[PDB]
Amino acid sequence: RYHESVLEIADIFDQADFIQTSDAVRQLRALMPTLSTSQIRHAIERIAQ
Amino acid sequence: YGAAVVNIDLNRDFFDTATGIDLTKGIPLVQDLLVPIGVTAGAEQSAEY
Amino acid sequence: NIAVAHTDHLSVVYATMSNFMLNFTNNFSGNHATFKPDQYVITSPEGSYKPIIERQGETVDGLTIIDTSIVWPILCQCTYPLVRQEE
Repeated sequence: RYHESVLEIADIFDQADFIQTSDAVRQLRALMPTLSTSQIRHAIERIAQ
Repeated sequence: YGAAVVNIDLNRDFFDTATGIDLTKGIPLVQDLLVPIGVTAGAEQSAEY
Repeated sequence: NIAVAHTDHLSVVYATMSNFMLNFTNNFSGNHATFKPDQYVITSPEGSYKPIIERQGETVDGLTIIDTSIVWPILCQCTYPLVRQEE
């Protein structure tokens, strides 16, 4: 009887100084399509460009 | 004395396309950013947003 | 940088492949200790004895020998299909 469910560190570390857990961003991430290092990184190139 | 509907956009004049934001449709919408990987021709919009 | 396409994309082609018509037999079971292949001997009362998986040095075909140096070009310099933002 296993529910192999991922635990959002955010949902086990309410220490605001270093883990934006703002309910508001609590959902922007849910909205996002599974990332990656390449994309997280690519946004940076683009957000910055 | 005619107006029909009065939405509350997001002041297009401030978020000029110098912020790469194509705001017409209703919502923001930058082009190349947190794009998903490995998907058909479209699919790059559920989150273009 | 690589697991993004590698675990997510190589993995599937692999699974689909685990089901190919011919790739029969068994290759593993995730356990390094214990798992030992199953042996098959074509035995015959008339004194025949030719096992299927016999060990006999490097053949001419060119498969027998495994070469681990292949890890680097795959790991360091080999572009991917879903890595740099192809379809």
